[PDB]
Amino acid sequence: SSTARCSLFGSDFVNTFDGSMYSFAGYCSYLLAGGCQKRSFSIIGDFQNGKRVSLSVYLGEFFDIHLFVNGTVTQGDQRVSMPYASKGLYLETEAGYYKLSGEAYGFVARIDGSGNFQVLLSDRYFNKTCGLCGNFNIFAEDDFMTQEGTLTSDPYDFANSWALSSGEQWCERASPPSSSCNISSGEMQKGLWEQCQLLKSTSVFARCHPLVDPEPFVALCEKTLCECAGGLECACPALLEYARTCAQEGMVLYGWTDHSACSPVCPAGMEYRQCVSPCARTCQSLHINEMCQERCVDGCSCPEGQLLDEGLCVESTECPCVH
Amino acid sequence: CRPPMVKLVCPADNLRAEGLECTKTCQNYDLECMSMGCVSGCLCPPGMVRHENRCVALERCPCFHQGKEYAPGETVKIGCNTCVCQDRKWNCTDHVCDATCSTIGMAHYLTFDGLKYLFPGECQYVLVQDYCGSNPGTFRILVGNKGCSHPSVKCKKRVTILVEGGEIELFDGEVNVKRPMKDETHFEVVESGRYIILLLGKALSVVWDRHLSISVVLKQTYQEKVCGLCGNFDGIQNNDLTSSNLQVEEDPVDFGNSWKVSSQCADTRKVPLDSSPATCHNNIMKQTMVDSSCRILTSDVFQDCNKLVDPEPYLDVCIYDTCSCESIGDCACFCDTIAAYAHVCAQHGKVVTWRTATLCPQSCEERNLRENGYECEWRYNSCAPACQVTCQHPEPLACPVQCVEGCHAHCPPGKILDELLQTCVDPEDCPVCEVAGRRFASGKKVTLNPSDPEHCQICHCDVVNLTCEACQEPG
Amino acid sequence: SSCRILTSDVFQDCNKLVDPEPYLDVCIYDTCSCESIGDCACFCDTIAAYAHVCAQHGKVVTWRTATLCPQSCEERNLRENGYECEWRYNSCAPACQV
Amino acid sequence: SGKRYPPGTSLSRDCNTCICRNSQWICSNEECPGECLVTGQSHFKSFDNRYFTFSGICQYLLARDCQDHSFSIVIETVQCADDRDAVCTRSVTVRLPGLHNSLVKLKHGAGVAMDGQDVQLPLLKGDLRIQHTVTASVRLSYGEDLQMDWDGRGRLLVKLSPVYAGKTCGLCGNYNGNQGDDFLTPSGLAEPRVEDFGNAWKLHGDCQDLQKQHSDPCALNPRMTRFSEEACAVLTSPTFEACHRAVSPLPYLRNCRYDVCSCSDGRECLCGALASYAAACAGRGVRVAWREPGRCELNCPKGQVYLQCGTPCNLTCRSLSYPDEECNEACLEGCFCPPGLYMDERGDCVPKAQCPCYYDGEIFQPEDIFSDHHTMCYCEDGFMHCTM
Ligand SMILES: *[C@@H]1O[C@H](CO)[C@@H](O)[C@H](O)[C@H]1NC(C)=O
Ligand SMILES: *[C@@H]1O[C@H](CO)[C@@H](O)[C@H](O)[C@H]1NC(C)=O
Ligand SMILES: *[C@@H]1O[C@H](CO)[C@@H](O)[C@H](O)[C@H]1NC(C)=O
Ligand SMILES: *[C@@H]1O[C@H](CO)[C@@H](O)[C@H](O)[C@H]1NC(C)=O
Ligand SMILES: *[C@@H]1O[C@H](CO)[C@@H](O)[C@H](O)[C@H]1NC(C)=O
Ligand SMILES: *[C@@H]1O[C@H](CO)[C@@H](O)[C@H](O)[C@H]1NC(C)=O
Ligand SMILES: [Ca+2]
Ligand SMILES: [Ca+2]
Ligand SMILES: [Ca+2]
Repeated sequence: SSTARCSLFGSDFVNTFDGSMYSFAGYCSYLLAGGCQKRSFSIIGDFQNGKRVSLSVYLGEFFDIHLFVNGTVTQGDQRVSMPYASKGLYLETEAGYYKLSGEAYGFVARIDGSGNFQVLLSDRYFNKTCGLCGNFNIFAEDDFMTQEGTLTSDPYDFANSWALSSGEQWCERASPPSSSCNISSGEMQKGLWEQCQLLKSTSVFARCHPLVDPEPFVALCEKTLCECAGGLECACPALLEYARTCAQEGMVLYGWTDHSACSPVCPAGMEYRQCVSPCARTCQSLHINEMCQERCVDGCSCPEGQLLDEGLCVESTECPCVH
Repeated sequence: CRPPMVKLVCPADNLRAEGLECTKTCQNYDLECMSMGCVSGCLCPPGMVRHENRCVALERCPCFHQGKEYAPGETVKIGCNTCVCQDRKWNCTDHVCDATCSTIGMAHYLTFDGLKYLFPGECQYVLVQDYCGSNPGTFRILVGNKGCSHPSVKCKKRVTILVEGGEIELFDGEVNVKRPMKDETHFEVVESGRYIILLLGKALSVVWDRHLSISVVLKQTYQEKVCGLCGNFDGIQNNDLTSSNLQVEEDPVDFGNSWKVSSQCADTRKVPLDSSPATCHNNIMKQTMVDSSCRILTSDVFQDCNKLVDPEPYLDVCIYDTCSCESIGDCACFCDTIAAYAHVCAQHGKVVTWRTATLCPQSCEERNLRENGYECEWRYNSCAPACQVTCQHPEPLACPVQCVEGCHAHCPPGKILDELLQTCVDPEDCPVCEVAGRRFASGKKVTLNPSDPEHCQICHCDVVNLTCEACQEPG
Repeated sequence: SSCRILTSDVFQDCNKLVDPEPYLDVCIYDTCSCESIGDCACFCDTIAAYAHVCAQHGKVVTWRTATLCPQSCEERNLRENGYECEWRYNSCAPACQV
Repeated sequence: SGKRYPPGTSLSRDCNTCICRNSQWICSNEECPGECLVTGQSHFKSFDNRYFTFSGICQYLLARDCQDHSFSIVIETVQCADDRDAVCTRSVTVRLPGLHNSLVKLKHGAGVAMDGQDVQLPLLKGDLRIQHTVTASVRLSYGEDLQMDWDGRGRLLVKLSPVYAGKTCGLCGNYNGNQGDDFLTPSGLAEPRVEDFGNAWKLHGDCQDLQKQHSDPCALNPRMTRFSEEACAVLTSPTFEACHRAVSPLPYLRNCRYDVCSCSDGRECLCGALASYAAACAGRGVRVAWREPGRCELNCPKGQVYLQCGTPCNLTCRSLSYPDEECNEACLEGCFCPPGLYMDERGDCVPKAQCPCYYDGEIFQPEDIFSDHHTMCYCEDGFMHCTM
């Protein structure tokens, strides 16, 4: 393994380093990962109202980056362009997805097109980090070590413990939102319950069951098939997180988006591949092979030809020059 | 509940039902406790107390210090004072120990009684003197800095000391006499390691690292008879800022300007108080790189000493100096602040080896290469004795410093060092003297017995000569 | 003035064969930006580079003293229980030996 | 302090005088009253003016009389935020062996209890008086050698007079004039570490022993390094220029940066730390105006108003019913209303014609004619004009 994975997917949902799911409609900034004895870094997640806005990384007390979902990035208050490489951190874009690599410090953070956050973290932090993504032992029953040092059962008085205020933010406690699904239901639920069920039935998902259970994944989707409207794409966030999990555990799974009827969003020209290499030969790259022997990565990339040139796809014949 | 203790219940007789709540153990036996009632638990008998889950049958339970257990009769050494626990409390001596000034870095001073303060100056200042109030007085030690309001590769210190009509001063890594003093017997110099140790009497001494650190050492003899930037040596720490005009100041920068020697030089300015001195001000990264390098004071090799000596004072100096100091080729405004703490650690018995090849190297190979053949006797030491025997000073001396850093010579026994020749040599080749048989120094150029003219049998010795001059009759 | 050591008395033999002005531009650039605290290395490595070039043109140079870039070598003799004393710092010694 | 003074002047260091003669000051050396201070999260000042921070969670002994046993003060600490470095004082208990061996408990809401029973103030028992204060605080006063202040939100003070010099022991120290022996533990021996010192004065064994006293809680919340550094730079600014000369700022600057980075609401930790310094300056004599709409101007109620320096002598409606009592107070800060208006039971400051009388414990109304077979009385204007 050698690494871990936390994920903050869908609306309000979280997946810890050890396989614990829980919703959290936060209203302010919260700690995701970082040492609990000595912090060389701290990954932080800012919300506006329930919905998420930014991922932040502070290095002790001297340096700060704030990548948003809208695309903007800022070192402190000054907005900066992208890419960016300062202080051992490479803020780049891999496979259409923004990346913040800190391999010196031992982490990789990326946000996708739908806004879902993700944090990969080294084994040099096993039982050595605690936060909203919990600790990194193997056990999932103890992912709620509060900041006071105590266990918990409510996900909120746990996650409210990790709130990190600022001079400008000054944030309050968060509560479970009202459930308007017990009243709003009927023929929708009977038909919409199906999309959560295929995680079990369909052959493509029917072989990660020894790797990970869909039981907590079907549980979290069914409570979100009730508020939305006009489609069946409300179940696919849970479905995508299941794929990304099984891949990290060492079983990549192909072609599950052909019939699922939920394409993950990506910009013009590129479509969602699964297992593309991060070092896609672009138009102004050196033909330097057998060096990018990194793990295969999920994401979107250009067609078979149609190389990349400044955030679009263009045929190789129209490759420009630079001076 | 278990046999070794007896159960308790709340009596309705009295509100004072002190039980399981006020559970008397060792460290809270003498102390006072609240109680709103009992917990109706099972508590030890009246004749014993809890300890580490064991209801230790006697009131002989340990006598803690530094979070460590001491059975009765065990002893500890704090300073020059042994101390022992008789019943349940430590029982220390009352021998007052020897005190020590210090110039930790460029602009900081540690008093005798123990008080770090910030005073950057560029004039000449009184560091310590006995000419204070109603005392007749014997000595007057001064310190003169130049270009040292801002710690940097500037700030060379000059030190003049006035004792017995003498004037021996020092700068540029050397000692220079300007007026020899009368009682030359007490004068004594010891050039051992990185240091010039310098003895001046039964109760006075100076220790200088040839660059910045001034550590004058005094004894019980004075005991509220001195004053200056180092204070008065009375045990009280709150009165070390009593100025020349006989009042205490709240601000150290107004204290030191009271002790300048020339009234017409500049008063150093009140700096506005900031944690980020000069160059750490706007650059928060260089304020973090300096800390993490200065957090070596709280490191694995110092953990033994961090228990005896607080590193937080010496950490404040490590940040102040090398923020202001721009180090290019001589990383010395950092390595000298850490050698100071290690010197203090060694005086409390904790020898320390903190110095490697990529951090403050301190080579010593030059004192072996000047010889045509590389004889290889000089070696750097963590902390070696400063008081040893040589061709010059063969006798044992008053040793105010147990050990010191630096390049120490070593060759097998039966061979004695000289400083004129970098190498060592057998004893008989030293220019040592023994006139009429008795053991004394290496023919010290001293007039022995001016006291009794009739018994005046004067005998000097230049290098080896078995000589005796005649005493000029007063008649 | 610290980087004017490149134009100093011990380098005069090499200043005739190799211009020091390039290596002086690097000595100013590096240790201006570099904040040196405990490891004076962003200065001592720029001067060891010029001395290495000087030695390749036959001009061996001894510029290194105890208060300027010391470079001790006593650790490779102390790890032995007895201080056998065979390792010594050398201005410029053969890299190709047996 | 870098200021010229002519010969024959007479300065005062708030306890002692100093007269200039022949360029030297002749100074008196009488002993001075002590002040041990608890404030902030876990920031302490000894009687002999040693400053330290000890974040322990237990019931600690703060001050005791240690040759006789005229009193003992015990302090109860708790973790006061999500951060582990935030440890505030919740309550303080007091023991008077001279009076029934009574046990007073000052509570977190500025309340007070004596042996369990909550009490309506004032409480003029024989020796001890407990009354409220201009700031909704509480002041205990046993005799004339012991004062205290509020442990509502955790700012206990204690005034001890010179008759207790060198005969007290606890976290506050010996009160002997020396700062160096203030880490003196109950075994008659001084410890160099603050962690080991405080863990020796705990009263309970179930409690934990603090292994580590930190100094930079901004490392665990790195989002507050900018606010903490910029918000208490006002303390080293020229807004407080008049008492940098009277009391050193740099510890109060060190306590602010620990509190704002550690506590839940740094609105009040910021404006409780700056008020800690202002109260120290005022204790010397320097009154300061550091309040602003931004820097925490408190909102006095409808009738009342902020007042930098007042007098608690003629304000309350109880003072008119008790004129022959004296007001040996100082010029205090707080919330008053203009002088013609006097406070009431329900905190409404009204004229002296609607001022009740607080005679014989009871309270009467502005024109209650009471009478008996051996006296007659009438409450006219706050004073009850009794006769026989
Ligand atoms: C959304 O993107 C815009 C683009 O400039 C940026 O100004 C903004 O701050 C982003 N949203 C939030 C909540 O910051
Ligand atoms: C995790 O660290 C804690 C704190 O030291 C320790 O008590 C515990 O045993 C560790 N757990 C594992 C799985 O190593
Ligand atoms: C301590 O030692 C002294 C030594 O004279 C002795 O007289 C005394 O009784 C002992 N007890 C204490 C704790 O004073
Ligand atoms: C340093 O000196 C001590 C005491 O003489 C000795 O035991 C130790 O081996 C020496 N080490 C070095 C580095 O010379
Ligand atoms: C020893 O002293 C005598 C004086 O009697 C003198 O003549 C002789 O030169 C001296 N010897 C040396 C070696 O100085
Ligand atoms: C190493 O230095 C010495 C002295 O400069 C020199 O004699 C020797 O030739 C150098 N190295 C070798 C072995 O060539
Ligand atoms: Ca876990
Ligand atoms: Ca003193
Ligand atoms: Ca004391």
